Amino acid sequence: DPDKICLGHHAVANGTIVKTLTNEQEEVTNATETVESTSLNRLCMKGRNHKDLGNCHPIGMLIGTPACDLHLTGTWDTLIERKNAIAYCYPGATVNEEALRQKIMESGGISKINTGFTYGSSINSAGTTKACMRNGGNSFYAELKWLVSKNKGQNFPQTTNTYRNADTAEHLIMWGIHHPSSTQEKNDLYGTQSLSISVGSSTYKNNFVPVVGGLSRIDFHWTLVQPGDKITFSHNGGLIAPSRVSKLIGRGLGIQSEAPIDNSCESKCFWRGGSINTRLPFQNLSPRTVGQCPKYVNKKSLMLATGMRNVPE
Amino acid sequence: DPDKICLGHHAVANGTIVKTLTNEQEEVTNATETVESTSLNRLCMKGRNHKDLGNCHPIGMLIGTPACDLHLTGTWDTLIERKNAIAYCYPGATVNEEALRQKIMESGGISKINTGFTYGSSINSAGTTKACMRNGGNSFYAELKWLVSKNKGQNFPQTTNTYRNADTAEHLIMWGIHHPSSTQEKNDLYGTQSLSISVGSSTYKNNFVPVVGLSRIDFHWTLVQPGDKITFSHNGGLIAPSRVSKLIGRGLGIQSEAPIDNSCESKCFWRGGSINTRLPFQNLSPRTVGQCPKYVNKKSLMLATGMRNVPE
Amino acid sequence: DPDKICLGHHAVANGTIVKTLTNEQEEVTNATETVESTSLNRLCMKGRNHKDLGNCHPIGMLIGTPACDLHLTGTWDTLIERKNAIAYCYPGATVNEEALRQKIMESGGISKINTGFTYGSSINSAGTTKACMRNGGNSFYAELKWLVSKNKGQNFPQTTNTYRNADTAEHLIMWGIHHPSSTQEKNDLYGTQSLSISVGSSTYKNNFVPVVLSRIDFHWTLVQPGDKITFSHNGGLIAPSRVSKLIGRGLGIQSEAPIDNSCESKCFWRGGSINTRLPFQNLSPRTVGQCPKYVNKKSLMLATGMRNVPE
Amino acid sequence: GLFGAIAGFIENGWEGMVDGWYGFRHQNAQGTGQAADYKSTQAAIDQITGKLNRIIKKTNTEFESIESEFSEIDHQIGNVINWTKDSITDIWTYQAELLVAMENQHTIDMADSEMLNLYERVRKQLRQNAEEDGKGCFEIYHACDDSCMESIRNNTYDHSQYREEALLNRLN
Amino acid sequence: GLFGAIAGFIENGWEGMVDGWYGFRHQNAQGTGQAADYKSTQAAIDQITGKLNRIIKKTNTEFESIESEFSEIDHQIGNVINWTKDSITDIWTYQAELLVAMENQHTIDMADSEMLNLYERVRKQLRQNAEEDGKGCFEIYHACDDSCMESIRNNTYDHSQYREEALLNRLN
Amino acid sequence: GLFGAIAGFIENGWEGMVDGWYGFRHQNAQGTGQAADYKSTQAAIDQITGKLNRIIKKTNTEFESIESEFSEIDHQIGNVINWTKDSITDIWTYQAELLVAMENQHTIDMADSEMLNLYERVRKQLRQNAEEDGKGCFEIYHACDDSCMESIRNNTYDHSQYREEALLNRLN
Ligand SMILES: CC(=O)N[C@@H]1[C@@H](O)[C@H](O[C@@H]2O[C@H](CO[C@]3(C(=O)O)C[C@H](O)[C@@H](NC(C)=O)[C@H]([C@H](O)[C@H](O)CO)O3)[C@H](O)[C@H](O)[C@H]2O)[C@@H](CO)O[C@H]1O
Ligand SMILES: CC(=O)N[C@H]1[C@H]([C@H](O)[C@H](O)CO)O[C@@](OC[C@H]2O[C@@H](O)[C@H](O)[C@@H](O)[C@H]2O)(C(=O)O)C[C@@H]1O
Ligand SMILES: CC(=O)N[C@H]1[C@H]([C@H](O)[C@H](O)CO)O[C@@](OC[C@H]2O[C@@H](O)[C@H](O)[C@@H](O)[C@H]2O)(C(=O)O)C[C@@H]1O
Ligand SMILES: *[C@@H]1O[C@H](CO)[C@@H](O[C@@H]2O[C@H](CO)[C@@H](O)[C@H](O)[C@H]2NC(C)=O)[C@H](O)[C@H]1NC(C)=O
Ligand SMILES: *[C@@H]1O[C@H](CO)[C@@H](O[C@@H]2O[C@H](CO)[C@@H](O)[C@H](O)[C@H]2NC(C)=O)[C@H](O)[C@H]1NC(C)=O
Ligand SMILES: *[C@@H]1O[C@H](CO)[C@@H](O)[C@H](O)[C@H]1NC(C)=O
Ligand SMILES: *[C@@H]1O[C@H](CO)[C@@H](O)[C@H](O)[C@H]1NC(C)=O
Ligand SMILES: [Ca+2]
Ligand SMILES: [Ca+2]
Repeated sequence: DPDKICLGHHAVANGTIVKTLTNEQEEVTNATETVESTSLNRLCMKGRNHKDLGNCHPIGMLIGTPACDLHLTGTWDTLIERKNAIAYCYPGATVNEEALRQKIMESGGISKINTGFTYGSSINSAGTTKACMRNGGNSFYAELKWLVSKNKGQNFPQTTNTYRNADTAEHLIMWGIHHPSSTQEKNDLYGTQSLSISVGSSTYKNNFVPVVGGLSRIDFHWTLVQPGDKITFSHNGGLIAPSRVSKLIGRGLGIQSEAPIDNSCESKCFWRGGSINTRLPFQNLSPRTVGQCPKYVNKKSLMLATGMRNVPE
Repeated sequence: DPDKICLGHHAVANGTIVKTLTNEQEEVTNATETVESTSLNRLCMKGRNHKDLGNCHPIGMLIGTPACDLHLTGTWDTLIERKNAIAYCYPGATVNEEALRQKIMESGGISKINTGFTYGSSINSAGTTKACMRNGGNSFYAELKWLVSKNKGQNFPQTTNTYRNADTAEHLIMWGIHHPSSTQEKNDLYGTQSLSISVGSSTYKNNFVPVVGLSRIDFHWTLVQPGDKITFSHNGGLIAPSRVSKLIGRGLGIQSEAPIDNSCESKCFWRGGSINTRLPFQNLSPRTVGQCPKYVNKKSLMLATGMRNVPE
Repeated sequence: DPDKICLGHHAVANGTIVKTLTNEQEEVTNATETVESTSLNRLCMKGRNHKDLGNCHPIGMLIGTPACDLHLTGTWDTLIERKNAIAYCYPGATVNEEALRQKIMESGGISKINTGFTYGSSINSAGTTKACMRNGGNSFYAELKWLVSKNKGQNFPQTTNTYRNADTAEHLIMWGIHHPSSTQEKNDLYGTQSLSISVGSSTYKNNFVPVVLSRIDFHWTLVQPGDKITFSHNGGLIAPSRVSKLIGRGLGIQSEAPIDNSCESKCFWRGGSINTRLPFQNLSPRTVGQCPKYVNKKSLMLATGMRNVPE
Repeated sequence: GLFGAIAGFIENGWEGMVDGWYGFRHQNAQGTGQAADYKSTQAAIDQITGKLNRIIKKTNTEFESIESEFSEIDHQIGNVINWTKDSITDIWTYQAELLVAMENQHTIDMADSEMLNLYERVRKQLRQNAEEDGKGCFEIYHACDDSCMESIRNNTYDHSQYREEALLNRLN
Repeated sequence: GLFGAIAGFIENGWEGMVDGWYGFRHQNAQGTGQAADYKSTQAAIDQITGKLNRIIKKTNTEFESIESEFSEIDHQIGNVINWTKDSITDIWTYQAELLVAMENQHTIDMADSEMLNLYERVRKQLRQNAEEDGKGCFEIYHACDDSCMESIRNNTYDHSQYREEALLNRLN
Repeated sequence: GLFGAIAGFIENGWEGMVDGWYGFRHQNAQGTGQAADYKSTQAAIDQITGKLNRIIKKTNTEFESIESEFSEIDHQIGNVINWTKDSITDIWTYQAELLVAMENQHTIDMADSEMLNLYERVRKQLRQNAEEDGKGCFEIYHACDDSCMESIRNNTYDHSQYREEALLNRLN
């Protein structure tokens, strides 16, 4: 008989099923996953000058709610927002609220500048309330002033206050309009006269009238004051005037999540549930992610073959 | 001298041309089309709880225009809107109209809840018009009330109406504002006083003033959240709601001129009709709705289902 | 002692590196670039009836700012807008401004039709301002008219002006609302009466009230063929003397690059033109026209030859 | 092509073969015959069926209208929607063209390979009892009747039975 | 498959070979043995390592939030965002499925080719001293001890030394 | 590579061959020579030319600007456009990289297959008059002058003319 030499390949007992162009059920010797299905339930903030707001809502940084007392000023590359965050201590809401929140979450810091508004002896600029509690006693929004008459029942005087932007970058200015609950409440603070607030700059002009209808509410408005421009507030009661304006510094990564901070680990991809630190190209946790992320796909698994056809004995 | 055995492959007389990575004019034994270029000119509604609105515009369902009397309530998985559909019998339009129309076409049904608005003896709440004909004579938007003074010339009284959202889900409330043609008409209906219709809630707040200048009724709307109240302070000019709407669930909005067909089934629709293909691509229209083949800028793309054809 | 015949393939001394599915550093005999990395710092306008607006902003063409006096009408297939272009001589802005600019930058021309609007002897329709200078003298937007009371302090009379679109295509109508600086100024120009401007057609309705330093804010809408648009006003309206018709289609370009009528191009950007035949490009994601697709890559070499296996 | 059989050393296809994709023609003393190879035919057909299953389908994603058919849209948002739709359409047009071109190239070469695999299988069966003519046929150097031809087609041909007769004829 | 060796003329793989992907199994008077081929094993592994280096990665593009997790967004723009995100997800899902299906097809056929190239290398070494049995083995027509078998595996087998013994055994 | 010829059983390419991609080098009594094969060279070049015609082109879709260069865009709409444009760029960057990587793999292997197909064509031509040396050459067992070498290159070599002489020289 002749001597033999045989060519052959390896194989395994337990193969793995992969998809090819021509076969949905192709057995190979090994394969590896390309779609990540697991996430870390933490915000991995190592190597990031970050700011967890916690109970503070981004809009509360600009107006100065008691919850945001440690977040009036600062710089950051990453800003974390939480669920059920307090923007307003007193009842009310901001006009064009979502656009303001988005602009703050894109920023890389906030700095404050004084308006320098001074009010006459007739006006009481230290108006307070039990809704906004600070340091045990009653207080108000830190960056605003509730203006009322010093003598109860007297007419609030025709006041004019003009902020001037001396900076080379634009400034964000916010104010409030008190809409009293009753006519008796309206007359005690601002008097019997008809109220009318005018706000005017070179790129903005608007009138605001209080409307009478157990607390009241203070609705907020905002605009951008350009470099070398001024904004004039003419009023006679009802205006919650700014003592300071805001300046949004640079850019940063806004994150909205419920996961706790972790400073020991790094990450470049975040979502509502936490961080995604995978090396894989695809992922199926959520379609809403931020940062440098793997791409979202509608797939549980996609196995990439790392071996030949498994042809077992 | 020696015997032969020959290996070979099949061929056909009439081959078909396909594109490869390397060749534009490659002949193969068989091929199949991947781009659909033909549509059924009919809305295939088999296995769908559908509503063809016909002459009714979606907004007309909320306010109750005569043309929408058959579509004031119901449920559906698919809602079909037609061209030149009537929303307003009386002249006017809705503020933020397109956002409302979209919101209705996304829903999967509508139900009506009564406001329970009561008025004084000096207010006539049953105001009608020849523009909104219902049955025989004059009528009005079914879900609203034209409030005017009972005595001609007298001042319309300072009225306060409040609706409380008693349901777990949010409700959609609509109201109108009359804009009289002349100052004579203004005085006859609401009196010589200055008018101011104020609307207020936890979320919403606005004030309206009838301009004076065969007239006009502009409509407005907002969402009332569960538990929250909404107040209407007015002294003439308000077209107040007798009922509010609740949009139930979710559904597919179709805008088309093609007739209904309850025999065929489909998951993809466009203005011209239905696209029933199993093919992955389509060149009929870039504006489609549902689960559709992807639009491409190609007449044909032949996929080879056989070897190279080498005849003769 | 058998004879030989040897099969073989060519090679080159200087091969080129390309990427494959399985190898980053694969050497081949030849390759070619697929990503364009160079741009011409010029607007290649050969074979194009182009309009360089220069100092004129597109919106200024419709209302007739002094800077746009040479661009009030015309036809073009390409419209070039420059940096710091002037739309408004008097203080103010347009509502839905960017929408209006994009609509003008898609057009292939503008023509003008007279409104023919008339006003009584109580109205001074020829109001002018120092902010809008023309021929070394106080003037106004050429396609609009500042209506004020002839006598200072007197009430502006209740006026009605209707424009009918007699053409077979839609017309673009613009107007302004003057918002006076103070109550004194408001009373001087339009009298003590309460002001209200109503604009209404079949497809449009709105009401404007002058807010009471000074600014003229602009508004616009489209009037369809056969339809009428009516202006009812008693002071505050900056009424149109002419309306616009946007003609056909054209390519809008925003750039500071100079024009060159020697070269051709179908793709443009802020920095200039991209004349390449290659499928991809790495200059800018903001391009206009028929362009190669933007990619985040310096180079992608396509092999045009076999593996180079040198001696 | 890649494997050199179809449109290669096999000069042309057979229009007369209607019961298979690949097969055999023979010539012996008795006469001639034709028969299709089932295994190679089905291997090619199953792979193409696999491609059709993957390619001939659509996504299950529910898409709603963002453009009104009967009413106007704001010109800016309409331009953003138009830009996005044209960009998505350019991607799908490019993907569709690449898909089909790539699949057609693979289908043609796959079919070519199954022809060569059948040819190589027969070459190894015959061993030293036949020689290749270069046109896809094997000149068999012994008397090979229909029963013997059937055994080559059915993979039951034993080269040992005819080896002594064949080698003598080959050497001559 | 494409090259006809793995899941082809080689009937099955060897689970006993755990030190390589491809290899030899011999049989002579001295006994039987097994040995992996290093060159062909690494050629296959290096190509698969290249696929993993290219495929297992993400882009460096920084994406910011356009949808609020905790509050409402405008209805019109929210619909446009939903349409756009779903369109982009359909593209990436399609791309990921095509990528993996195409790469798996290539990996399998690449591994098949490396087997065939080892088989063809051995065939040409042996020259006229052996014959193919059709199952991936070569029947060698001379006494080939463990040193002779090692010279076949190490590519130092000189056919001309054993040619005269082999031609006598083959022809009778 | 896949077909095992280029960077395979052929040790290296020839820098001296400038008038073709594939060819022949011979050796006989009259001396040595070189000649390029036209058919296999054009087969490779025409296939590469086809790829260039398909890849080196752009879409004819006219895109307009949706972002102002000289004025501020709405902040909400600007973020959506930025998300969309960066998503579109990631798709095209990915597609460009995959296209060129896939095409380069196919181009290399296509050229390898054309080398193998020329080699296989010559093998079947020579039939039993020559033997493979394993390095891409055929050792011919008869007197083969320049005219006989030309007939091998031109595909008109008749094996039966030299068969008797060649079989005797092979057996020896
Ligand atoms: C607007 C601004 O940037 N600064 C204000 C200064 O312009 C203003 O200075 C006074 O401006 C007066 C302007 O006179 C005209 C004009 O604009 O040319 C005269 C026109 O005939 C009149 N036209 C009509 C149709 O009424 C026009 C118009 O009334 C106003 O523009 C409407 O606001 O005014 C004049 O030149 C004075 O001599 C000059 O002091 C100062 C002081 O008021 O305030 C700045 O805020
Ligand atoms: C600036 C000012 O006037 N602050 C008051 C504040 C406001 O007048 C009020 O919130 C405006 O709506 O009211 C404070 O007292 C609340 C008030 O509530 C009534 O229902 C109750 O009858 C009163 O006894 C009193 O509790 C407040 O804390 O909000 C006082 C504050 O000084
Ligand atoms: C609620 C009410 O007042 N209904 C009136 C209605 C309104 O007064 C009017 O629509 C407000 O603008 O007017 C109705 O009469 C219309 C009127 O039209 C004139 O042109 C015509 O000369 C008159 O004879 C009369 O038809 C109406 O039907 O709209 C009457 C309705 O009772
Ligand atoms: C978005 O694209 C659509 C379709 O191309 C445009 O609609 C067309 O507009 C032109 C006017 O230039 C008409 O000639 C066509 O009849 C329209 N076609 C359809 C199907 O409506 C639309 O104008 C584009 N939108 C914007 C804002 O430019
Ligand atoms: C959209 O993206 C562009 C490009 O990244 C942003 O424009 C840049 O803005 C920064 C300010 O932080 C400037 O320093 C750059 O010079 C700008 N680049 C260009 C090319 O214009 C833009 O800010 C983004 N828009 C929004 C709304 O987020
Ligand atoms: C498949 O199996 C191998 C066995 O060594 C191991 O590296 C891994 O589990 C898989 N391969 C890769 C490259 O991930
Ligand atoms: C967008 O999609 C989300 C998730 O499916 C959905 O809840 C939301 O209602 C959609 N947005 C709009 C505006 O319809
Ligand atoms: Ca457009
Ligand atoms: Ca939606």
